[PDB]
Order: sequence, then structure tokens, then C-alpha cells
Amino acid sequence: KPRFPWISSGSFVEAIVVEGADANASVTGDKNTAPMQLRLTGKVQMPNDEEFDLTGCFVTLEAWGDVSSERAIVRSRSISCKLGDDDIDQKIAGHVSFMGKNGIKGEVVMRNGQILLYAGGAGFLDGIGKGIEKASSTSSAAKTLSDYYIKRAEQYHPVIPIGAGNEVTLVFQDGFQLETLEEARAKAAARKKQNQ
Amino acid sequence: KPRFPWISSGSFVEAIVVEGADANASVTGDKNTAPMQLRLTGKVQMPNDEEFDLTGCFVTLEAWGDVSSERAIVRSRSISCKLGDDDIDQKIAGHVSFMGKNGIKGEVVMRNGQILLYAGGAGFLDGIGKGIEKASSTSSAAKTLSDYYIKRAEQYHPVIPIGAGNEVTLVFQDGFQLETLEEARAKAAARKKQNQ
Amino acid sequence: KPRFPWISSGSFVEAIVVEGADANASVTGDKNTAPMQLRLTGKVQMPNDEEFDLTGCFVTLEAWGDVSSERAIVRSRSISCKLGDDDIDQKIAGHVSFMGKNGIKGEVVMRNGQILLYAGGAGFLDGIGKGIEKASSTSSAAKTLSDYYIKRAEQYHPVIPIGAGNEVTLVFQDGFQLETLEEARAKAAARKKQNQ
Amino acid sequence: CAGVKSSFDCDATTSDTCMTMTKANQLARDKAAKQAG
Amino acid sequence: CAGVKSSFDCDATTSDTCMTMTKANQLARDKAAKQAG
Amino acid sequence: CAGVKSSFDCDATTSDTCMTMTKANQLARDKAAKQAG
Amino acid sequence: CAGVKSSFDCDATTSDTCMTMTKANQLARDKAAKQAG
Amino acid sequence: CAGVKSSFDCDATTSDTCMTMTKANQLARDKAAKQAG
Repeated sequence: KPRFPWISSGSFVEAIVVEGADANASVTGDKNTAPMQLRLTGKVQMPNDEEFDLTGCFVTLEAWGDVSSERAIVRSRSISCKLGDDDIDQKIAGHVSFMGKNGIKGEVVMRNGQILLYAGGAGFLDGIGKGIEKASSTSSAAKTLSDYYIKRAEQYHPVIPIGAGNEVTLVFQDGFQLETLEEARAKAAARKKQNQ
Repeated sequence: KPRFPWISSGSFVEAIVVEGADANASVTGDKNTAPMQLRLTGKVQMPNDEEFDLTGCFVTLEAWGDVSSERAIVRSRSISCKLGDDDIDQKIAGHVSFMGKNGIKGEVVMRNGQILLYAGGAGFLDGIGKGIEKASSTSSAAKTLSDYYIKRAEQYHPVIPIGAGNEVTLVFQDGFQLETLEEARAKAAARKKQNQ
Repeated sequence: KPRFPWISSGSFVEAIVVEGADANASVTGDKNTAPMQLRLTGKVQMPNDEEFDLTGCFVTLEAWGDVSSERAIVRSRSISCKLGDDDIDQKIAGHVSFMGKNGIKGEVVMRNGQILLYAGGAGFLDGIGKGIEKASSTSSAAKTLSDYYIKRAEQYHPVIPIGAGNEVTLVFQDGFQLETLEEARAKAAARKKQNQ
Repeated sequence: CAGVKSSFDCDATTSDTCMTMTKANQLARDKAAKQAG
Repeated sequence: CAGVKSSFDCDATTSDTCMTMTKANQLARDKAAKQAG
Repeated sequence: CAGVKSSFDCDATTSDTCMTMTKANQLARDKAAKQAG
Repeated sequence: CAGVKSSFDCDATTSDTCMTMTKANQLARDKAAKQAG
Repeated sequence: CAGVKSSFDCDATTSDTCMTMTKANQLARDKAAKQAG
């Protein structure tokens, strides 16, 4: 039997977010994402009263944002380990849940205060000035500034601040077989050798 | 006979939602879904006074939302088991019912309070200001802000909060034959061997 | 075994930004980027209580801007080393995190003060002058100047000032095998020799 | 108010108790040990 | 204010503590040494 | 002012100290000699 | 009010009793044991 | 005035001193002789 027991789908291990990332939470989040990395701190709790020791391994992640639920939807990229003299580097698919819920809870932040204020002001002037003209009866500059300022303000997109020190749980959403680098290397050689 | 008795269509087993997920409940829910995982806690009640012991197995799920009934319509992805020295990892099709009803009951939450308020205010000013001009007779800024704020507010989509600790019932909507990994592995080898 | 241990994905090493760069933070940042270079100052902290000494090596970077989070999203270009008599020059993929967060924190700067003021003024004259005409009842120059000044002002794009002396952390987001120049050179010769 | 009766007659709903994913596993395990008995 | 209840019932959120990436590694390591025990 | 909370809770930012590129190299070198120790 | 008679003459309807799916199985089983008899 | 802070914090800039291209070569040469030393 191989040294590593089969890791089944559904298993979960506790973690400490080492790298904090700003999640792009706009309509194009899942294309323009931000890297983020978590370290494992507990033993993988396998499905039926089974525990495997995986402490100190580094897991690389990749994440975007979701404004409706105010959470950061993250996806695992790879898992790296260094036990004894054997190095692990594998691609796995999984997600991270915080406080019993998929994703990491965070707030939504806008840096649009000054720009949006200026737009309002510029034309608050424009409109009451149209009424001032109605009074003097016996705006172009404000309109142009409003247009430019709206064009600048629309650029910004909601961001979800996810930092470091937080405690999360990593879930392997598909099961995989933990394998070492040299063993996988030997396998690749055996497959290429074409043992017909 | 194989070790596992044939699991028939219709069987149900009680469960405890381990992973809570936010269900995307908009017009595109079934495409953009959120992962969620449940553990079994009872014995599968088979159709005719038959019981099979399946305790501690992990079932991976995948779920979206439905605003009309205020429920989360979920679909099973895979089932994983670790009994004795035999590991199970199979794809099954089924749904989850809560309180006697398909899906999990939850509320609908909107994070649109401030944005929708601002839109209203901006033009509540615009309109009464048009009447103020009717009075002074002898808005552009509010319109632009309203347009931008509506464009931002339309982004959000209803979410169904489903958490952990809740008690649900998992149903196998199509029957399947429980099989081990090595046995299925051997079968694959036998099928590939082309015993003509 | 090779002299350099396998560098796994996820490893991190502390650094001191030697070259400061102005990050182009507009809609086309990731195409029009600015070079920037960081030196390593600590030992790479490998995944499981493992440390490798890499001090004094130069890492070349390339960076753009992101206004939503007010951070500079940077990408590693290459890593160069000079240990003993062996020179290293390799392409690696990784990012840089500051204060526990991907990217480097910085402010946003606009040089549009005078130009935007002039636009406002020019037509603030235009509009009240239309009301002055409403009074005298019994602008073209301002409009043309406003148009030209807006056309000039739109040229500018937000910039993120990132300077030198700051302390950051470099992360290898994909794992790589550290190799020397002559060794890689010999490998290239062996591969070209076509040992069939 | 849409005319059709706008009320379910179930009342009971889920109760997010903000329990850590991990602690839910133990809560499931001992219940399985006791509820089955 | 959109009609549907606009409040989560979890309260708990993340807390950016501005801790250096590196110091988080030590914070993870000793906790692993103690929490596992 | 956009409704969502418009404030980060980190405070700390970078500090351009207008230090010559070259002097930064020495500042990195002695720190490496001392911080590692 | 649409002209055609707008009333069914059945009255009886279903009654959601919020009974757990599982308990319905036992409710079906003993009834089968007794109703058939 | 655009809202974002409109000021660099470096201050130092270049100083055109209208020095002939040629004289700059000598200015570079003796500095190399002295700064290196």
C-alpha cells in the first residue's frame, strides 16, 4: 500500500489564513481574481472517525468576490508539503468555509466618497441655478464637470478586505490520492516508456 | 453476493448539514451555484422495512436558490465513505428535503438598503425642486446620481442563508449499487482487458 | 541530489523594495506596466519548518495599479543570484504581499487640480452670464475653452506611488526547481544532442 | 398585496446558529451515537 | 428599503488585524503545537 | 457617499522616504546581516 | 369579478402539518398494518 | 480639485542647470575619480 491513505471527497481540515487578499467583487470577479495563501493547522478530519496528520503544509488559493452575500468565494489552486525528505506539490479542487458557511465573511468598501460628492455638488449648483435663472427671467460648465466626474467615478468596483490571522476550514470538494514528487516522476517515466 | 445490498430509488437517510452555504437565488442560480456538504447521522431507511447502517459517511452537495418558494434547491454531487479498510467514492443523484418539503427553508436577504435609499433621496430632491422651479417661475445632478446609483444597485441578487447544525433528510432519487474503490478499479481493468 | 532543494509552491521570503515605481492605475494598467525591483533580505520560509538561505539575491518585478483597493498588483519577472561562483537567472511566477495583504498599499494621486479648476471657472462664467443675459433681456468662448480643457484633462490617469525602503514579502505562487546557469546550459546541450 | 393567500402554514425555518463547521462534525457524531443508540 | 428582511443573523465577521504575513506563520505554528497538543 | 462602509481598517501604508535606490541596497544588506544574526 | 361561477364545490384541501419526512414513514407503516388489518 | 490626494511626498526634482553637454562629461569623470576613490 502507498504511504498516503486515499483522501476522500468531503474531508475537512482547519486553517490559518497566512496571506490576506482584496477580492475583486464586481461583475467580472471570476475572471480578474487575486491570489491568497492559507496554511493548515489541524489534522484532516476524514469521513468516518478517521484522522490524518497534515500540519504545516502550504496551500495556495485564488479568490474573487460576491457582493450579494458579502463573502469572498475562493478556490484552491495547489497544495504543497515537505514531510521528512519527501516533497508534495499537487493540484486539488476545493473551497474554504468560514463560520460554517462557504466563503469568508467580509465587509464591502467604497472609495467613491469625494468623487461622488463632487458630482452631486457640481450640478446641485446647475439645477438651483436654472431656478435662479427662472427668478431673474424678465450650467454648461456644471454639466461638463458632472459628466467627467461620473466617468471617473464609475471606474471603481466593490472590494472585500480579507486579512491575516483569521481562522477558516479547508474542504476538499473532490477526493484525490496524495502522492510524492519522485513517485509521480517515476510514474510519468513508466507511462512514457510505453510498456506494450 | 456483493458486500453492499442494492440501494433502491426512493430511500432516505437523516442528516446534519456540516457546511452552510449562501444560495445564489437569481435568474441564473442553476448556473452560478455554491458548494455545501452534509454528513449522514442515521441508518438509510430502505423501502420495505429494511435498514442499512451508513453512519459517518460524507456527502458532497451543490446548491442554488429559488425565491418563489423561499427554499434552497440542492443536488447531491458525490458520496464518500470509509468503513473498515474500504473507501467509497461514488457519484449519485438525489435531493434534500427539510420539514417534509423538497429543499431547505430559509429567508431572503437584501443588502440594498443604503443604495436604494440614496437613489430615492437624490431625485425626491429632483422632483420637488422642479415644483420649487414652478413656484419661482415668473435637476441634472440629481438625475445623473440617480442613474449611477440605480446601475450600482441592480448588481445585487437575493441570497438564501443556509447554516450549520440544522437537521435535514437526504433522498436518493435514482437507485445505485454501492461499490468499493478497489473493486471498481478491478472492474475497470477487466473491462479494459477486452475479454473477447 | 542537486545542490538546491526543490522550492515548493507557497513559500515566502521577506524583502526590501530597492526600486520604487509609479503604478499605472487606469483601465489599461495590466498592458501598460512599470518595472520595479526588490532585493531579498531573509531566509525563504519553506512550508514545513524548513528554511533555505537566500540572502542578497535580486528579483526583478513588473507592476500595475488597481484603484478599487488602492493597491499595486505586482508580478514577479525573474530571480537572479550570485552564490560562490554559480550564477542563477530564472523566470518564476509569484506576487508580493504587504501587511498581510496581496499587493502594496499606496495612495492615489491626481495632478488635475488646475486644469479641472479652469474648466469649472470658464463655464461658471458661461452659465451665470446666460442669467445675466436673462436680466438684460428687454458664451461661445467659454464653451470652446471648456471643451478643449476637458479634452486635455481627460488624458491623466490615477498613479500609485510605491517607493524604496519599504518592507514587503515575496511569495512563489508556483513551485520551481532552483538551477544554475551552466547546469541548465549542459541540460540544453543534452536535450539538443537527441540521445535516441 | 397580491390576491392569492400570501402565507405558508409551516412556520418552522432554519436557524443559523453560527456554529463552526468543525464543531458541527462532533455534534453530528454524538447524536449518531445516541439517537441510534 | 427592499422588503425582504435585510439582515444576516450571524454577526461574526473577519477582523483584519494588520498582522505581517510572516508573523502569521509563527501564530499558525505554535497554535498547531498547542491546539493539537 | 456610497452606502457601503468606505474605510479600511488597516491604517498602515507605505512611506516614500525619497531614499536613493543605491542607498536602499546598503539598508537591505546590513539589516540582512543583523535581522538574521 | 369574472362572470363565470368562481367557486369549487369541494372545499377539502391538503393540510401541511409540518411533519418530518421521516415521521411520515412510520405514520404510513402502522396505518398499512391497521387499515389493511 | 479631484478628490484623491493631489500631492507627491517626494519634493525633490531634477534641476536643469543649463550645463553644456561637454562639460557634463568632465563633471562625470572627476566624480568617478573621487567618489570611487
